[PDB]
Amino acid sequence: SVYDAAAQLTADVKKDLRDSWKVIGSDKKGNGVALMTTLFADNQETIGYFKRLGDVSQGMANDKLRGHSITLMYALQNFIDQLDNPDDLVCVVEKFAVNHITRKISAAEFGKINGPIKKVLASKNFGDKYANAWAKLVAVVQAAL
Amino acid sequence: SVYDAAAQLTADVKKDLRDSWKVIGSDKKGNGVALMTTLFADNQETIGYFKRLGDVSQGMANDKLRGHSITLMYALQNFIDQLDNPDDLVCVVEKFAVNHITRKISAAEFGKINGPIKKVLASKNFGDKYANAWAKLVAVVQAAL
Ligand code: HEM
Ligand code: HEM
Ligand SMILES: ClCc1ccccc1
Ligand SMILES: ClCc1ccccc1
Repeated sequence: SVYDAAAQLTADVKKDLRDSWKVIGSDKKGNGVALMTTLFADNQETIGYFKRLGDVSQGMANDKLRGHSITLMYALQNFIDQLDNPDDLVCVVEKFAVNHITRKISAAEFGKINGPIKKVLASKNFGDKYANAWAKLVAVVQAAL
Repeated sequence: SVYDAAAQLTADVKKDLRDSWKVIGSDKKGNGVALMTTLFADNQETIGYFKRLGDVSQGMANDKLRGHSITLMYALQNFIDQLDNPDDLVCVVEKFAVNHITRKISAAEFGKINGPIKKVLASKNFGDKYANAWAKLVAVVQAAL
């Protein structure tokens, strides 16, 4: 279950998540747009899903993409803040899962975000250990998809 | 005009928003659910829109309502963090406006949240001064609906 995937996030994993988020989450606009542009660059097949955002190749200049990207970072802020209470983490994860289920995003497709996360983490010198930690948090969402 | 509405957030208004948010934003789960339960209690005609959440009279005990309420508080956190840059504030406000336009929520009905906000603020010893400041931020969203 989602609870099982969440309840498994250990003290060490939570530490790495919080330490990396302190840095990446400090610039939500910059890193949020970077995450999305990287997703579109490495997984061009996902571009069609974001038709509401217009021309995503516009990057930062695209107000709709910017608004979406900043908001996405607060979804992650939400997750990070709920780490010590699995019950709260689960209910917020399920809420966001619905937002993606309605768009027909499968657990496998959601996992495509791991590549971009790893790259942005590397841009701030956070290695594989950190990418693995984030993959575990992403896996909690996947349990709900 | 969302841009003219954003221009109404003067130095004094921004300060009041930040000062009150420091207190109420410190307990997103508690105050978020309080805001929702108050909305449903004083404006029963809006409950129909929240069909997905199930039995909202259960309050904190309802997992979907709790997840929704916590997330709503991060939408407000987002707005507060964008106060320095009107261009970014506008793009995130328009993003959330779409979430409500799709639910058939008009500017007039969105405005029904002002009552609950004033009541919750009052219970924390924040008077009309603060309620009016928040009404100005809510007005920015209304301009986009
Ligand atoms: C860290 C992972 C991710 C997070 C935290 C996240 C967060 C969000 C948020 C907060 C929204 C707005 C929901 C709404 O207002 O309805 C959104 C929308 C969306 N997401 Fe994600 N997302 C993630 C990964 C993905 C991935 C990998 C895909 C696709 C392969 C995806 C596809 C979508 C689509 C299509 C939308 C709708 C965009 C629109 O039309 O506004 N998401 N996401
Ligand atoms: C401070 C004011 C408000 C804020 C910041 C706010 C924020 C939000 C957020 C973040 C969501 C989730 C969006 C999504 O995932 O699609 C949401 C959903 C929703 N909001 Fe609001 N909202 C506010 C006031 C209102 C009011 C006054 C109404 C109705 C009179 C309203 C009706 C809805 C409805 C029907 C949903 C969909 C719930 C669901 O089915 O999951 N909102 N709101
Ligand atoms: Cl700190 C992990 C991360 C989150 C969002 C974007 C890029 C990296
Ligand atoms: Cl600080 C303005 C506020 C936000 C949420 C609930 C009550 C008041």
